[PDB]
Amino acid sequence: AVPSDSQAREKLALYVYEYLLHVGAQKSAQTFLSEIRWEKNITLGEPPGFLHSWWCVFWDLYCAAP
Amino acid sequence: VPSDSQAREKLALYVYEYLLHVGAQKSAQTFLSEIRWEKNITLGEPPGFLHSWWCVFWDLYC
Amino acid sequence: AVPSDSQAREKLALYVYEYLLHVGAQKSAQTFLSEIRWEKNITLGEPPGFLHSWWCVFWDLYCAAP
Amino acid sequence: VPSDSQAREKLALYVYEYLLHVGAQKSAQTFLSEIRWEKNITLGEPPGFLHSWWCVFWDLYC
Repeated sequence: AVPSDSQAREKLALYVYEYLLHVGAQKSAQTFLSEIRWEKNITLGEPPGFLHSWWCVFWDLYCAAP
Repeated sequence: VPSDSQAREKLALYVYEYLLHVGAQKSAQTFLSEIRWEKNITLGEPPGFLHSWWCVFWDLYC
Repeated sequence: AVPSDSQAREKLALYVYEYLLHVGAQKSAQTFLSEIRWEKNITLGEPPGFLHSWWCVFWDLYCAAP
Repeated sequence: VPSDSQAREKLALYVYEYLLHVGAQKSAQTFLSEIRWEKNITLGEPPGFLHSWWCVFWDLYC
């Protein structure tokens, strides 16, 4: 009843929306906001977007191994 | 190490999964069309790889 | 001449200091601040500390593989 | 997956490395004494594993 990861989920949606726009999937991005009933501001940062930047590092660490 | 190409492809795959699991199928299907995804589409259990790892990292930096 | 990762390095030092205190290495923590000529505030959060928390996740991802 | 024990031990090892590379040898040596580190001590090139990965992640969340 009291979300834990609320901020994280909101932000993931924001940054997925940004990602979709940035990869040229505008219709997908628009439909995404509709489907999830987005009610917040959309403030997009300087590209590259957060998700792509994050993914670059994440994927590097995921592929790395001891 | 991982190639830029591989990283990009995997991100698209995992975003597709995310969109399905968050309940945005129309968006997910449109996404594959807009990026001209031709390869095999597979996914796993909800909410998905991206969601799972995103949230654990987000929590740290809060 | 114009640092890039300045904040990151400052914060790493802060959180290493916290880690050292938390693992019972008080003398190490004290000597650390002396050796690096620390001139900033020391504001410690609720334990567990940031570095241990971060490491838990980082190490999980490092050990994971495709 | 990785055990809590393994994670803790590796963190200590990499903090030791960090302390050496940042120029805090007295702190590093004291650290090993305070945690009663008995095992093999090894390290690599500066600034070290912890520094390297810390900074790349920190930059993301800035």
